[PDB]
Amino acid sequence: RLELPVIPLRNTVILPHTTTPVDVGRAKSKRAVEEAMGADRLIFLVAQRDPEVDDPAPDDLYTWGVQAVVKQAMRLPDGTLQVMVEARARAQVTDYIPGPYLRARGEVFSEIFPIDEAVVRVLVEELKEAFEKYVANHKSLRLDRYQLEAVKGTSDPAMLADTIAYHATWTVAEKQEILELTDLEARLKKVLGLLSRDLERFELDKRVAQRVKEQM
Amino acid sequence: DTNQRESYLREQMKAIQKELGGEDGLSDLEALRKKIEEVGMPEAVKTKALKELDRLERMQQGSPEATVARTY
Repeated sequence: RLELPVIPLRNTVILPHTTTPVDVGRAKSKRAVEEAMGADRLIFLVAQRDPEVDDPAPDDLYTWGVQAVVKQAMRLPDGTLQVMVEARARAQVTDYIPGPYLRARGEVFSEIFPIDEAVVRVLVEELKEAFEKYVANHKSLRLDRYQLEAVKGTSDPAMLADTIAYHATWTVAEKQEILELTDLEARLKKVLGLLSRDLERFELDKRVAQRVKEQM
Repeated sequence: DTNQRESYLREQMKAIQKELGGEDGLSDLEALRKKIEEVGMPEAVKTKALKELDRLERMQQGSPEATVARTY
């Protein structure tokens, strides 16, 4: 168990082996994130219910805590503490002792590692082409294709899959229930089913719009 | 704008009662053509069944005469 300070990200729980942008712009969080980098760069990124809350509360955090490590020692000035991070391991929650700081329990080192490269690579590439056609399909809610810098620059399917999945947006509780899936294949089929269901909800919106048209 | 947004809003009410709306006058629509033959062979009830057969065929949520023919 590792006892580390809590630094929040908005609504996106970091997937295993993810190097994500950071938007921490709270004066009450700069000391905690500097002590997190002062603790040999071991940091928890527990998801928050609010977009960017000022102070933690005993009943205002999401159910997943997770180990992370910080890639750089400096912060990009953009109004927040834009620092480059990395997914070190995974963690869990047992019980809250309220503070501040709210002391959080920890776990042993846990990530995803590739064990197969034929069926895994075919499923990752199927989710990759479905992600390309989904970026072409999520233009109804305006998803850009600057994500192709990251989902194509990488080559390892274990991080290709999580780079495909983190570049989209869905509910937070689904992320809490998809990072319970340590094996990557169930994560692949859950993300591909999410993309297919987004296509189906696009078709359902078009069907009810067609009924509105013939009701006219 | 209040009047015409009310009109288009109940028009989307009709449309969601029609595409994804299974509980409407379309619910009994199959029972109608299923039971036109169980109307009696005397002319009194047979004639009125056949005259409601075509008067019913319009939309059962928005069209006025189609709802009375639908229920009848």
